[PDB]
Amino acid sequence: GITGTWYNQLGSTFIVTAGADGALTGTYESAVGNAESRYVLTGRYDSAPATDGSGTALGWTVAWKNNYRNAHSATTWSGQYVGGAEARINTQWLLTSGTTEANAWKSTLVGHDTFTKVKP
Amino acid sequence: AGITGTWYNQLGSTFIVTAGADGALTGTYESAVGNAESRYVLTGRYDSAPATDGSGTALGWTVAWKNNYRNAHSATTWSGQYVGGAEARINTQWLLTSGTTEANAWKSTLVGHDTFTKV
Amino acid sequence: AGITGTWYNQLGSTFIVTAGADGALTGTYESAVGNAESRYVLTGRYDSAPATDGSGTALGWTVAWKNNYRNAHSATTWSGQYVGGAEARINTQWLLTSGTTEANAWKSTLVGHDTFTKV
Amino acid sequence: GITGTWYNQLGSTFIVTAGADGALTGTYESAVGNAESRYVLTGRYDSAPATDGSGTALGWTVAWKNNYRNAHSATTWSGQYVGGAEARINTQWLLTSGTTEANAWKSTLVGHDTFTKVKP
Ligand SMILES: COC(=O)c1ccc(-c2cccc(-c3ccc(C(=O)OC)cc3)c2NNC(=O)CCCC[C@@H]2SC[C@@H]3NC(=O)N[C@@H]32)cc1
Ligand SMILES: COC(=O)c1ccc(-c2cccc(-c3ccc(C(=O)OC)cc3)c2NNC(=O)CCCC[C@@H]2SC[C@@H]3NC(=O)N[C@@H]32)cc1
Repeated sequence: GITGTWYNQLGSTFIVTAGADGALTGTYESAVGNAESRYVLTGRYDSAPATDGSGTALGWTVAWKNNYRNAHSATTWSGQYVGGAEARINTQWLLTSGTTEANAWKSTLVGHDTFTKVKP
Repeated sequence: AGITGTWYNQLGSTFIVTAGADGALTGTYESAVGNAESRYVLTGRYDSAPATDGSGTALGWTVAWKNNYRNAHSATTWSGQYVGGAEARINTQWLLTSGTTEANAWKSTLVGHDTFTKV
Repeated sequence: AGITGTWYNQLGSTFIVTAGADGALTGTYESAVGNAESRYVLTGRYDSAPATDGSGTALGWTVAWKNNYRNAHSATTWSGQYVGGAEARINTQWLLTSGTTEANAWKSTLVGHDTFTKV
Repeated sequence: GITGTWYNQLGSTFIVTAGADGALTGTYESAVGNAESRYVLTGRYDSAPATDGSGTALGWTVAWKNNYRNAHSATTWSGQYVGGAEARINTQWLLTSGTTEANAWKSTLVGHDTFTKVKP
């Protein structure tokens, strides 16, 4: 299932609980792995996916503020979970920083992360 | 107080949100487009201690397009910033991912942009 | 004739383009923002036999941000559609990738949207 | 170098010439590999990249019309070339279809392709 501990290709750790009715809740950490590296996340997933072999759509957000650091920015990941022997979450993400209006054109980075349950 | 309220976008969609002191966003979304009807749950996060220079407040939220009436097997995330003042706005870009087979994964994700106006 | 001409976007940038019968786009771009000065070469492609229903004409182009004056070690692609008529527009989304090291590759690419008006 | 024959994870083939002053020109084909699968591409690249170990920025466009088929759509790839023993082009792409104004919200797909010179 979705619930568990996931790792992406940057060594970030994504610890998530999937609620019965579609909630995602947990913590997202950089590869450093200490308290300063950890941030709250919340999101949603399709809690009744199709039964035709399709993945399970989901998304979540981290705002990059914790008790140690604030980068004045937020990332959202949008993607799908694929179960089976080597479960995976395949995502694309948007990382928006707070900017002036003049700098808004360079406010948003885009990328892609793939998560598995294999600890590096 | 700034983020909390009712917002409409350029497509006529409805975003009702409460911003909590801990950085939480919670509310409901009604889409003007696509395989959707009635309200959907949303959840997200925002920077609860934004810069006090002249920059926006970063935020994001997710809707999974399942409620008690319909299920589109998909989810949208909006990533953007809130700009306060007399004419408050939230400027976003979004990613809408559908659950797909592996063979269709290459075309799972739509991208676009929405601007919300506070009402 | 429709696409061919001079276009400005919401940031004040200048897009001069010729659309060839074979689907080619060729021209020059002047950016209002970023590490850029004077004109840059652009090249792209468009659908030279678009639908004749009420839909836009798909197109895209690239600028590498190197000319004889400056080099930002980056390139933007715009992907979008042309809508003709008395008030012609090109509505685009864009990706701006910088050359990076491997360690910085995760933050190589900006995304946004530009609307162009024909003048 | 960039000039040569590349393949992505979908088995598409990207045959490109990189001109001295920044032009990219060539053909892009689906995994089917026949005439009907092939389309013209043009783009640009940084013809004087940094010398600090950074990749080479580039982009290109395909409009999905040839003498056989027309999908009324265009893809742009934006990314970077990384040289060395296993050269790679890492990209993100935007695929826009011509739509009515009412359907413009669902006009644009986003994804990512990685290219190598290894023929599947
Ligand atoms: C007023 O002060 C500031 O404005 C300020 C202060 C400190 C730092 C800072 C300094 C060093 C490192 C980070 C950092 C780097 C990476 C990660 C990370 O990947 O966490 C998962 C977290 C923090 C720093 N913060 N940067 C962030 O919080 C943004 C992290 C974005 C990570 C992105 S999300 C998409 C992609 N997927 C990942 O797993 N990671 C990347 C930035 C800004
Ligand atoms: C009036 O008629 C129409 O509107 C019409 C007619 C036929 C078809 C059609 C039918 C079957 C297959 C294709 C097709 C599929 C894939 C590829 C391909 O990947 O080529 C590289 C090309 C064509 C078909 N066309 N589709 C396209 O040309 C779009 C291909 C988009 C491929 C994307 S670019 C990003 C990503 N990276 C790749 O390498 N491939 C994918 C679509 C529309």
